[PDB]
Amino acid sequence: EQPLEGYTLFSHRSAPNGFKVAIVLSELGFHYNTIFLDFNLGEHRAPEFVSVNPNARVPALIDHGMDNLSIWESGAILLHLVNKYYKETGNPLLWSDDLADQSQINAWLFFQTSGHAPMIGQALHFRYFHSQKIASAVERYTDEVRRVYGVVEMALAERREALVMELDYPVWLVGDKLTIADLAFVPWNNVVDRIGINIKIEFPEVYKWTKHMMRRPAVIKAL
Amino acid sequence: VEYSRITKFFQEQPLEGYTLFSHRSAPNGFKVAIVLSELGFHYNTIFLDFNLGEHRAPEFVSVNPNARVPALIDHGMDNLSIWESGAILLHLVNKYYKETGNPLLWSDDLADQSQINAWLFFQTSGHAPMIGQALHFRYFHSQKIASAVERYTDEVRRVYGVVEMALAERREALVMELDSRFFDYPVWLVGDKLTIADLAFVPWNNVVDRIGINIKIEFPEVYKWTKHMMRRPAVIKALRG
Ligand SMILES: N[C@@H](CCC(=O)N[C@@H](CS)C(=O)NCC(=O)O)C(=O)O
Repeated sequence: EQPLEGYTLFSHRSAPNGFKVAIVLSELGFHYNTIFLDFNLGEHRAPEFVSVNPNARVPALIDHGMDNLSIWESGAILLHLVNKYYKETGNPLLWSDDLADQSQINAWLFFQTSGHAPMIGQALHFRYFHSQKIASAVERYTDEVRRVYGVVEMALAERREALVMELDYPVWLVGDKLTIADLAFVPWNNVVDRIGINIKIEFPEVYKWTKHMMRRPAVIKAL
Repeated sequence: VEYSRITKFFQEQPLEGYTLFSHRSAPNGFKVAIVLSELGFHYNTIFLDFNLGEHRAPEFVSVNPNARVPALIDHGMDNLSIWESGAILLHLVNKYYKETGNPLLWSDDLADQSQINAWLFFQTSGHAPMIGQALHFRYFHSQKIASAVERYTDEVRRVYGVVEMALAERREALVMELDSRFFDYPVWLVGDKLTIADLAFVPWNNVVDRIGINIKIEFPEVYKWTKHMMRRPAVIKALRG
């Protein structure tokens, strides 16, 4: 009894990557169900779900309208959603119709899913869940996460500079418009204080940037 | 620190073509070269000397903020600059497609592009990073942490199991599709054709021995999969160049 249209999102109550898909889905006006799996009971490893996501992790998204197509990596899901919306509307919302812009959005998106999220996750593990407490390991990742934020900080700082040379405004990573590249960081920005990173104090531009995204109803509507 | 050489480059950039900033010991650097080669895109490679801090060159950091390799400059597109191996592959297959109409190593169907993307993000997010951490604690950390090594080594084997399970399922599909003597026919991750999804793993598959993983014995399907790709000329030329 699978739906004819719409979407179903598998996630976790604590998953920042799961929230990343919820935000995009709501921002694009797509209709969706949300099934939160309970890891403790190994629902993310049960056959029926590995059939959906071979990697057995959330998020995962079933595009009912597309014959129950399963897209499983959070980054792949975003690319699917913005591609789907552009194709249906002709409007590259949170995306771009220009190939050069697309390459940039993807650059920041891969940077986020591959160099920002994993590092924050390793920082969280060694600090709260490792079988042993090792500071060198915790420091390795908190340091790397700070380097990453320094990268986005420097980027936004230059977008700011450019804007100012154009005599209080929001600045974005690509094409001076909100995109999945910017939204990909939101769920994680909101949790790094758990590893001792105070964005407000340490990364001013990132603080503004993230403040602008948290004030969006579509980002609140699902958080 | 001396990057005068890198600064000179950004003063005189070719009309068109591609310049690739890589490093001889960077698997993702070669992932790009492979695809670049498979698509017939002519490119020159500059191996950044991190020891000399060339990656700190203002002209390089401008083109690529994360100051890490690989990074590709598309001189034909006003010297556009893509800085993530995953974003570089997508740019290449897309550019190739609109220029020829033949989605080589790609797909023209949205559903297939999504499946390819899944495996691509997976390799860049769950594959490469975990192998990186495994190598780090095994050989480069300031101290020895056995548990940290076991953790990432366990994860690298887990992610390989996923690819193995996936390739095994594709195998059975093709077997019970005309039948066995078809136990060594080439199998691919999506659409029964080689795509950037399969190619993304090869440079790294050759590195996992350093962390004690033996693909040929522990992951048979992954082994056949790697060998088929390894015998392609474009591949050989890339890993060799
Ligand atoms: N690269 C993946 C990461 C997926 C991921 O880390 N999922 C977590 C959510 S916190 C999960 O399922 N954790 C359960 C587990 O590790 O057992 C993506 O962005 O989709």
